[PDB]
Formats: sequence, C-alpha cells, structure tokens
Amino acid sequence: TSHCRFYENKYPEIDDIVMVNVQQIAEMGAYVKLLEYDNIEGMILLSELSRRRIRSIQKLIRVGKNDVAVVLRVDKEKGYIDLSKRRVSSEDIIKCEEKYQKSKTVHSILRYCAELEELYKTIAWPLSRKFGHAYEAFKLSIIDETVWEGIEPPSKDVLDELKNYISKR
Amino acid sequence: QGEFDIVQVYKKFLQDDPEITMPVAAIEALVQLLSRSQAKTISEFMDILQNGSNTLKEGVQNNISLSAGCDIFQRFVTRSLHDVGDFEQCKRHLVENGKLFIQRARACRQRIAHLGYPLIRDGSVILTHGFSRGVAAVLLAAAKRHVRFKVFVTESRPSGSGCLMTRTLKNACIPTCMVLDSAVSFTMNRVDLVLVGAEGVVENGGLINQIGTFQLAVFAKHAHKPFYAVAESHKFVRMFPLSQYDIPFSRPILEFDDPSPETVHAIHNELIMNEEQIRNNPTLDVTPPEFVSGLITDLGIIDSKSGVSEELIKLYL
Amino acid sequence: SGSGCLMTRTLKNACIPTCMVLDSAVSFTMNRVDLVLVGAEGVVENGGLINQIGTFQLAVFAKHAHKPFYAVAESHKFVRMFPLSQYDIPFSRPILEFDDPSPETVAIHNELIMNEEQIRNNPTLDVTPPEFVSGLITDLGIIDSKSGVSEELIKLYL
Amino acid sequence: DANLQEKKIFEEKQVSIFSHLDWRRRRTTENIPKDIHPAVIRLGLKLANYKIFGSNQRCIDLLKTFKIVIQDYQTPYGTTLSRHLTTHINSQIAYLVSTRPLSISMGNAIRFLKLEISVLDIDLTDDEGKELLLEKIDSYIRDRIIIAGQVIVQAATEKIQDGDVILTYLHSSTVNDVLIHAKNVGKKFRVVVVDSRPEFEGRVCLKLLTEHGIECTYVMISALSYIMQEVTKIFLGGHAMLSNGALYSRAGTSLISLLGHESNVPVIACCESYKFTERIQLDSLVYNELAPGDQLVNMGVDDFEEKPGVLANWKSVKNLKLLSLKYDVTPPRLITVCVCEMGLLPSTSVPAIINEFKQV
Repeated sequence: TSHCRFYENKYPEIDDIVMVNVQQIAEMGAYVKLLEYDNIEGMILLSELSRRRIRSIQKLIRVGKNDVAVVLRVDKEKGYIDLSKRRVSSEDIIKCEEKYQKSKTVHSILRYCAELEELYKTIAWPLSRKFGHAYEAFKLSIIDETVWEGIEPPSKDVLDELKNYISKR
Repeated sequence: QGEFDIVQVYKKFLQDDPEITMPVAAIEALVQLLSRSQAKTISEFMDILQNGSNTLKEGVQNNISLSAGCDIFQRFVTRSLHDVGDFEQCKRHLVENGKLFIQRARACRQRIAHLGYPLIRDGSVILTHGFSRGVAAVLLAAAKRHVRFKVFVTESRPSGSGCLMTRTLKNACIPTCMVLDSAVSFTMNRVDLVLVGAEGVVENGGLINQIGTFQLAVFAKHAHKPFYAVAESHKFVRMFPLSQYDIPFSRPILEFDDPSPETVHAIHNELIMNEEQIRNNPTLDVTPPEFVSGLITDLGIIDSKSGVSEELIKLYL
Repeated sequence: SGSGCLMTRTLKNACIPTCMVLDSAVSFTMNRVDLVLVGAEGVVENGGLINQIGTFQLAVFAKHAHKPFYAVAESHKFVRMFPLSQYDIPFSRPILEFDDPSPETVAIHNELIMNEEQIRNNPTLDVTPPEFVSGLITDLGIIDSKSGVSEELIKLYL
Repeated sequence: DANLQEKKIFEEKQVSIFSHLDWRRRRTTENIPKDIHPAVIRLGLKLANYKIFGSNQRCIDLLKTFKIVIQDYQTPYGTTLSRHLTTHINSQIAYLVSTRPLSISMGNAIRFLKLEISVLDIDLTDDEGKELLLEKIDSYIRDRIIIAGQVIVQAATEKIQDGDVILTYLHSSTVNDVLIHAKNVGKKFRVVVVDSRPEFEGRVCLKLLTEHGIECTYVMISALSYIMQEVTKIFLGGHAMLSNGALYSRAGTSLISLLGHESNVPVIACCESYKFTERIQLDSLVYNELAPGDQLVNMGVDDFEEKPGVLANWKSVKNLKLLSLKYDVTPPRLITVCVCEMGLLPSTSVPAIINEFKQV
C-alpha cells in the first residue's frame, strides 16, 4: 500500500468533473489519467478536446500539465472512460481545481503517515461521508473533538501523531 | 468467432472482387469490424480500429496506399463525431459516415477517367509505366469515346507489370508497343504525353510509385513533353521525403559484396539478375513535384503542388 | 544485351564489390555514386557517343545529379556520321512499331518479361550528345572539348 | 522637416542601385523627444548597437516593452483608452524605427497589436482594457513564437538522421535550438558552421555548439565549394519567408542554398509563421536594410580593434564607396522545405497560411 485513490468511488459517475493530467496525443484521441482515482486510463476525443486555430494542431502545451474534464461514459468492466473538456462549464472549471488541492492536501497528509488504502476506510471517506468533504471540517478537528463520533482507526498509535499534524494551519 | 481475422474479410473482398484495389478493401473490412461490434464506449471503438488498422497495416508489407487509406479513413470518422444524449448515435454516425467514405472511395476511379480522357487527343501518342488501374480507366474511357491513339508500355522491372498492362489495353483494341526499361529516352521524341499511376502522394506534392517512375519524369522534362500522374485521393500520405531517396525500406537496399581472394575460375534474354540480387534492388522511386505537369485526382486536376498540401491537410482533419 | 550479368563477374574475379542495379533503377542509385564510367561502341563528329541502349539513360541522371560522366573509347571507333537528335542513327531492323488490333477478345514477377519477339522490336543502341559527357578517354589522350574530337577525327580520315 | 525630407528621400532615386535604401540611423539620444518611455529607449539603443539580436528576441523584447508602455500609459480621461493610444504607440515606433528599420518579426506584431486596439469594447474601463491587452500580448508571445519554436525544433529534429553532417550559417538561434535539442536526444551527427564577414556572427554559433559538445567545423563562406562535399543537409533560420516561397534571410543565405542545390543537398528552412509576409520581392535590392560600410574597413579577424584599413577614407575618396547589405532573397527552387509550426510545408505554401489567420 503505497498509492491509493482519493474518493470512495472506484470510478466517477457521469456528469462528474475531475482533474486529469495528459499523457500523450494520438491519431484518435488524447490518452490521459485521472488523478483522483489513482491515474487510471482515459481517452479524450479530438472533437471533444478544446477547440483550435491551427491547420493540424501540434501545440502540445497541454501534453504535460493537469487539465479538467467532465465524464461522458464509463465501462467499469474494461477500464474505458470517455471524457471531454469542450463541454466543461467555464466557471465550474475552477470548482474542480478549488475542490482539488484540498483533496490533494489530504492525500499529502496520509502519504507522509503512510510510508494507506485502509486509512480512508477508517477516517477519510466516512468523514467525507459525515460532513460535506474532508476539508470543510478538518480545520474543526483541531478545534473540536466531537469530530471523531464513530471513529475507529487501527489504534491511536499513529492517529495521535496525526492529531499533532493537523497543526499546519 | 465474433470478428475473425479481418484480413480474411480483407482477403475475401479481393476474391469477391478483383477489380477493386487493396485500399478500398480494408475500408470495406473496417466498416464490417465497426458494424459487427458493440463497444459501449467511444474509447473501445477507436481502440479497436487502431489495432484493427495496425493489424491490416502489419499484415501487408506496410503497403503505402493501404496504410494511407486506413489512416485517412479513421480521421474522417472521428472528425464530426460527437456523443449527444444516447449512445447508439455513435456507432450509427460511424458506420453511416463510414459507409459514405467507401461509396465516395470506390467511385473515385470513375471521376478520374471522366477528367482524364480529354488529355488523350486524336492521334496522340501516350507513354505509361507499368500497370496501373488509374491509367487503364482513362485510356479505356478514351477508346470507348472513339479516339485514335497509340501508347507505349515499359517493361517495368522488377514488377514486370508491363506485359500485363500491355494486354489489358490490347483487349480493348488499342495499339501497344512494349519498351524495355533501358530505352524510354529513345522514344520520348515520338510521344506527345506521359501518363502514369501513383502508389503514393506526399506532402511536397511528390510522387511515390514504381521503381521506374522518376526515370520517365526526367526524360519528359528534358524532352519538353508533359508528365501526368493519376492518383486517388486516399493515397495522400503524411510524409515528407527530403531528397528523392529518403523513403522507408522494408528490406535493406543496394549493398555490396566483400570479395576476398576466391578465383572461382546481340540479344541474350536469358542473362538476367537472379531473384536474390533483384531483391537487393529497390522497388519504388519518388518523383519530385517539379517534374509533374499535373496531378489528376477525384478532387480534380491539381497543378499547384502547393495546394496538394492544402488538399492533403483538408483530409487529415 | 544482358551484359551486366557478365561485367559484374569480370570484376568479382578481381576482388571488386559489385551491386547489379536494374535498368529502371539508376536514378535511385545516383546520390550514392561519385562518378559514372561507360564504354563506347562508336564516337561521332559532334562528339556524340553511340553505345549500348542505356548510356543516355544514365548520362542525363549524371547531369541531373551533378556527378561527372566519363566514357572510354578507342580511336578506331571515331565514325564519320552526324546525328541531329539522339535518334538519328540507321536502323538495321525497323524498330518501335505498333500492333494494329481488331475486335478480337482472346512484388516480384521475374518470369514476366517481353518475348524474344518484342525485344527485337526495341532498339539496340543509343547516342548521348556531348553536353552530357565530362570527358572522353582515348589513346589520343583524355578529350573533352567536343570540338577537339573533330580535329582528331579529321586528323584520322584523310 | 519631413516635408523637406520626403523630397530628399525621393531625390535619392538615381543611378546607384542602392540609392533608395535608407541609410539614416539615430544611434544616440541627442535631441530626443519626450513622448518616449525609458524602456523604449533602452531598446532603441539595443536595436542600434547590439549585433547578435535574433529576429525573435527583438519581437519579444519589443512586446514586453510595449506592455510596460501600456501599463504606465495614462489615458487622458477627457477621452477613452481606445482613441489616443495607437497615436501614443505610433509616436514610439517612429523613434524605434529611426534607430534601426523594423524587422518583419516586429512589423507584423505591431500590425497585429494595432488591431486588438481597434476592436475592444468601450464598456471596459482603462484598467480593464490594459489587463486585456497584456494577456493578448503574452499569448501572442507564447502561441506564435515560443511554442511555435518548440514545435519546429521537434519536427526539424525528426528529419535529422544518424550519420548526418549538417550545415548552418551565421547563428540562427532557432537552428541552434534544433542542433542543441538534437544532441540531447542522442542523434549521432556533426555540424559545419559557415561564417562570413564583417561581423563574424558565426563564431558565436561555434561557441554555443562547442559548449554543448558537438563536433563542428568552421570555414568562411569562400570555402563553400570546398566544404559542401562533406555536407548532407542544410538548415537555415530565416528573417522572413516571402509569399512567393522565397527565403528572406541574411547575406550569404542564397549562396548557401545555391551551392547546396548544385550539390544535391537539401535546404531546410526553419521559420516561424508570424515571420511570413504578403510581401514579394523579385531581387534582393528592392527591399533590404543597410549596414555601416566602415565595418568593412577592419581587415583582420576581429570587429572593433586596431585595423587601420586602407579604405578608412572611403567617405572622402571620390568614386570609392563601400557598402554591405545584410539580407538577401533566395528563390524557392533552392529551398526545398519550410518547417513551420503548422508542420513541414513547401515554401510556396506560405500565403495560404497567411490567409489562414486572416479569417478574423
């Protein structure tokens, strides 16, 4: 257990919006990988990819950075995921990236203490199942103790250490 | 079962119809591979035909026109493709537009003839190289319009397709006269036009065809007689040969011996390079655009050799 | 003539690498070659070069490839004739005639060639004009002016 | 002034085939006007005293400077931003022109910047109009120059083959970034570096490539006939590509191309799209740009040093006048390919790409 996903969902439903870093471009689409789900595969059609103003576009500027896309279809039994960016709501774009880094923030915490997949069962996902999201109340965890209502880690052997790491605010 | 090795379907259409070329076959095969398939995601669809094309592409010895035709076929489908509401529209828009490509594809060789035959003039003298269904159609369409003309034919080593193209014309009651490869120059003064097929059209408006093509083009240039080449649109390839030599080599080409001291101690038609050393010889030459008076396609006749690219760029979406 | 299959042997018996190239593939060969050298079956008043059927075929490529073209000829081959074009030579047999048909329907394919009847219709010889020959190798020396071929030729026939 | 000057600048249409080429240069700040932002002046000096000023870096530094101008611009609030801003900019190029004629990489950039001025909506406030333009410029720099370079570098590197020996001439920072990027991907090759008088712009390409560990050879242009026998490909970065397909680059760029064609080696032209132009020249003398003739006086292998040439009085000697053009026009039939960010195009396909952008 060295790398685990971000949310309870092994796969995201349709109409979900997810941050994703591009891997390569091909004659038929843009092979990508979704960060919030352990970088599983995914393909973005050229037409559904952002519009262009070149004869045959070759500005692979996006080929390395992380972009935001919506989900179109999912086949959980083979791994195929069809996505698109052109349809992504220009304002709802940032709401992903806004709600991204906090998830990235939380994952940064565990990975430090996780050197994992079970810990999300223990605290993360149920808390995000408790409140709206693990971040909207994680600052309260250092100001309150009723947060752990129904919390069962493996032990407080490292949770107590983690409590001391909620300090970084 | 499901979809067997589509090379069979590919190979079947060649036997179900020999009067259709290799490119139009695979396109007729993929549409089937698209039709007899249920993918449920756009990814699986294009993940198939890529493996579908490459398999076909890896099947034949990486034939240009085929590897050309398939790559064009994909980008036509995935161009105006979009997923809206339901999903069957995807497979619908694919095979429907995919079927349309073929319809537009097989009819290309007809458009060419309807545009080519006015090049043939009463009493003119034509020169072609090797066999090429494109040259056939226009030349036949000339005779069927009742015009008088004579044509030469190149022996077309190593393919030897000159003998075949010689026949295919004679059976249409038009004169013939086979010229062996080493004597095209001697005849150019006697000709008024030079027609030839095309196995591949490249970005600089070049002309990839059989080994003897560029041989003719320079002679036509030096003899101030025009040079016309027939090419189907789906042969436009996205490659740019610098010099008239940099082309991919399936084999290694033109190597020498290493003869250490071992002494091993006017028509002679039997004296011929063996099948081993012929394989050492190349099979394709590339004619630069400067030597092409005009490129005749289903898109029309193209003289620019700069609009060849624009038309090509219009193809790969 | 097929004499290519023989010349390659004559070299190999002296430890010389050989690569037989099709008659239809000299163009592809040029950018590799540094110099082309041929024999001569007859030399002409205009400095021409009557030799086998393929000489002018690759004499132009050498021009187009800017590689020098050299030809070897012995003095006892200077002939007193003058062609106006690369075709003005006497034909033993009438060459390059067309069949006259009538409504009668009737990779590598090395075994597919012209019959011994079609070949005899094709020409035997070929003449390269002097602008395509960088120089001429004779016992009289190396000649290149293509007006000095005439002085020497005139020096002979008298 | 310009009323009388325009007659003067026309009276220079006479026997000397260079009589029309404007020679006037402002190399100092003497009698400089006041409408001139500092960062423009610092550029005006660099435009007139630098000598290794790539056609790209000028258009970059020009626009970056223009940003500061527009930022520090204070629109008369008796009007709006749109009106009376190009007029402010127009009075900046007139200085910047007088220090060295506008390149082609600059004019088109200027010709573009003036458009986005004329189109923005008046609803925006000045602090909104500025922040808009600053974006359009920064985009113009990345989309049309930098990224376009990064594409060309890759596409050009593709046609490089192990065992090549390629030839550059007179430091084109584009074609350097290719060779540089060519060694890093492990392509096995070597370089020939053709230089020429007066300002040996080559020996800085030799410096760069050597400092990257590239086999290189150095010969002056008069050694072309001797060295072309080794070369296999020729790479040229141009100042601009004309609409006839011609390559508008520096001096010997033609002889490089010509000699190569007469040795069956290819002339690959690397030039970004925005350097294209609707202009079209039949000779390398209609449109061109002059350099000081005194730079020819220096004999030996150094620019500014102690070489009292035997011509140092040419300005005062009758019937003896030195000159040195610095760009020349090479016909298409020698250039075999233009590698632009739109891909490898035949040089003659330029005006299409121009008309491509003109749909707006």
